[PDB]
Amino acid sequence: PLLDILVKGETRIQNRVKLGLNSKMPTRFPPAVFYTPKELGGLGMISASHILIPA
Amino acid sequence: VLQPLLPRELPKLLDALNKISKYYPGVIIKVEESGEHVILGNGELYMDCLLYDLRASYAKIEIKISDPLTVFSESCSNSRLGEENLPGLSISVAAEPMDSKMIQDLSRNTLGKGQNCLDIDGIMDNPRKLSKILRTEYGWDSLASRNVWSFYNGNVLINDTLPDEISPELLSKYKEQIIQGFYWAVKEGP
Amino acid sequence: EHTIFTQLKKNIPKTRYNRDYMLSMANIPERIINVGVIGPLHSGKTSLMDLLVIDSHKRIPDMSKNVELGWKPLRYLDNLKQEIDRGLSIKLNGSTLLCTD
Amino acid sequence: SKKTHDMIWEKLRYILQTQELSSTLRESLETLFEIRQKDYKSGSQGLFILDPTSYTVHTHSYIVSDEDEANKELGNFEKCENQIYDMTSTNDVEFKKKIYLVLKSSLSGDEAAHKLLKLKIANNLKKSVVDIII
Amino acid sequence: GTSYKKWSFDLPEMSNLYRLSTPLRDEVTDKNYYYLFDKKSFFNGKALNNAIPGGPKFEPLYPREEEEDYNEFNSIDRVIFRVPIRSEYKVAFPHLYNSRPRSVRIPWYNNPVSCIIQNDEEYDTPALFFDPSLNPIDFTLPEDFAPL
Amino acid sequence: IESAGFETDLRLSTNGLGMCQLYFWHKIWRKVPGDVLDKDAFIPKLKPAPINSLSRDFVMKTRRRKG
Amino acid sequence: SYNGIGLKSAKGSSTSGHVQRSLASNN
RNA sequence: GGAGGUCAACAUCAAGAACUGUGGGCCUUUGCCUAUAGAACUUAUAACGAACAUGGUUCUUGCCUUUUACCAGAAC
Ligand SMILES: Nc1nc2c(ncn2[C@@H]2O[C@H](COP(=O)(O)OP(=O)(O)OP(=O)(O)O)[C@@H](O)[C@H]2O)c(=O)[nH]1
Repeated sequence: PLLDILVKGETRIQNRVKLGLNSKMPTRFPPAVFYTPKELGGLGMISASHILIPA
Repeated sequence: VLQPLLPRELPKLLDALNKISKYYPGVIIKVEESGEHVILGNGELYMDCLLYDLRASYAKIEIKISDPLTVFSESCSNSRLGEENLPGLSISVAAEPMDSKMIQDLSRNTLGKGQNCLDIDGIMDNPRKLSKILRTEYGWDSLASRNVWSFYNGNVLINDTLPDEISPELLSKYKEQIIQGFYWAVKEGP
Repeated sequence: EHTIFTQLKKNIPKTRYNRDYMLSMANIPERIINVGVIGPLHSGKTSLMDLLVIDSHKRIPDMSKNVELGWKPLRYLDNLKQEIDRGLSIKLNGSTLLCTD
Repeated sequence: SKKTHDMIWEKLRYILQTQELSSTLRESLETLFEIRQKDYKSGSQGLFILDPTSYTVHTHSYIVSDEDEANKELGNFEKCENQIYDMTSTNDVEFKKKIYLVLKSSLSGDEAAHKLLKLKIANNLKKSVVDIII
Repeated sequence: GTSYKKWSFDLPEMSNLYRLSTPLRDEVTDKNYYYLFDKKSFFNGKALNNAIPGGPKFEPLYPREEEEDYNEFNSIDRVIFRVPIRSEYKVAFPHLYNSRPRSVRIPWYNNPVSCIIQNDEEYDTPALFFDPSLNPIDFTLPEDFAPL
Repeated sequence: IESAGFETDLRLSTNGLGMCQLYFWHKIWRKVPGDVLDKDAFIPKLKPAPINSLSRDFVMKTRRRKG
Repeated sequence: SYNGIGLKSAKGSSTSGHVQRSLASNN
């Protein structure tokens, strides 16, 4: 359940940024936008939620 | 194996299993000391036709089901003591396999026409006749042929012992008591 | 829901062969024979019976223009709704009708 | 020559169904019949070591009722008065990433062993994939 | 007529149309092929929240499975594990391998296993022929008397 | 015991050509490969048990269901 | 096929719901 | 008088497997029993349509600043 809740949380924040502008388009928001460290001018958010979850 | 989902619906599930007993003749319904009901049927599709009528047509309840299972049976492949709980009696019973040909024949209930082995069901007819029947086909025992005692929902019995010679008067009183104590025994198993 | 059945006497299909003459034959023991039809799957047993009945009866209410014409076999004996859906025969069902040799 | 062959089969077929034959002979006969449905797929494998245009295709049109020559006499003796080496590891470095990234994702070790086994690495590299993991 | 409904055709014309339409209406012709794919199996898979390998996936229909009765009934101690029970069985015989099926339709079961044969290559082969595929298998009447 | 969903696998793998009918008539019964009393051989849960001992399995299971 | 694994459906999910068998754990 | 009409109006088209009319009998015409005449169209792996859209209300959900526009299952 903790892993499931991680996957919900991380997508919910990314959605926070996307709805913040106006798009859910994947093409506009490549993962470099969320995952580049702030020193290169991204959000630098730290992703624990990709994984693969044992089912 | 069945159990109703809501256990307060047990009185309803019984009314249907009495119906389903009627309508589908090849079904065998049982009840155990675990409370569950056992339904027996020829095969997959035949079970599937019950459980539709059971769930929908007859009993409107919803019921749990086991995984597909089978029925098993017990046998033996090759001294003795046994004792009463109020030990006045002590009984001693050996067991042996039956020759593959013998049960091969018993599996077919038959009236013994021609060279085919007569079924064990003919015990009402002369037992000495049966002693010839057994010894003719199989090379069956001479002493045990006349001593073959009774038959079952299954295999056969033999009385061989000195007390049968000692007190055939008193034992013949207890025989119809013993056969009651067999069906009761072999309808279940160890 | 359970079966497709005719519950009103006025709707029973009329029989050309005149039922009450059939009831006369019931007395003579040698006159009647009880014959069941058996065989493996989908050999035509139920659709065989379906020949005798339509030849026996003059009008049947359960004939669609489609099953009359050809395309879909009528199955009179497969009354149960399971058997209709399951595409199969479950419980045995017969009929009693007179026919000339 | 499908049709002539077909005709022969029909004649061959004719014998088996409506004729009496020796049991050993018939069973072999039937088996050929079985194969026709099968298609001979244990009878078309061999030493076709000339291309269909490299065999200069002198398809000799004999008939087995000619009277032919067979020149045994030519089997006598007689008396005839007549390229860049790569010192870069760039090929390898790309394959250290791939593993190391599969490895630095993946909670637990059983889901990082799913990924590696899902790549189907060649037996050549499987020696040197352990080198990276260590 | 001019109103242009109710068409009627002759045989060879239909032969021509069926001949032309092969790139489109070419398809399978046995009920048997469809098997689990027919509606009723899709309606089941929707009702039971399973999926055939190539079938569509819907929402549960009974999203609440979450109530639980903790009982000795189906315990692993008591189960004989000899077979997978792959989901195709749950759809194939929905009332047996399944438990609690609701809004389920009866699946139709079986067809005859069509042997139908036609050879599509030479139109000049006859209509009646023995296909390669098949297993190999005192008194007188008046003259002029013949078959009908 | 092995025949659960036997028919479908036959009809699925062969793409609807094929068929099966499973009957009991001959009433042939046959021994289970294990040894009905052994307290050891079995190896773990949630797999079909290894054929070396299947009889202790079926016994220890039916018994738990029965009592 | 859905053999008891995966999700009731991927809606509340946040994922695609793609289930794949594990190569590591078999024997 | 016949063959027709990308003409029109009216009637009818999801029901104890399921329609009407008639003669007689009980009731005293509804209803029940009985004999009989005629039943076009739509139906059994169920239906006017070998096809397939949208809306409303109420439930359970999904996105989640709020309404519109929406996610996707159910009943009506
Ligand atoms: N091609 C062909 N098909 C037929 C013929 N007769 C029957 N069938 C089909 O084969 C099937 C057999 O029809 P049924 O009468 O229902 O089969 P059955 O004898 O009732 O089978 P049971 O379920 O055992 O009662 C049906 O689906 C028919 O459509 C035939 O003469 N030719």
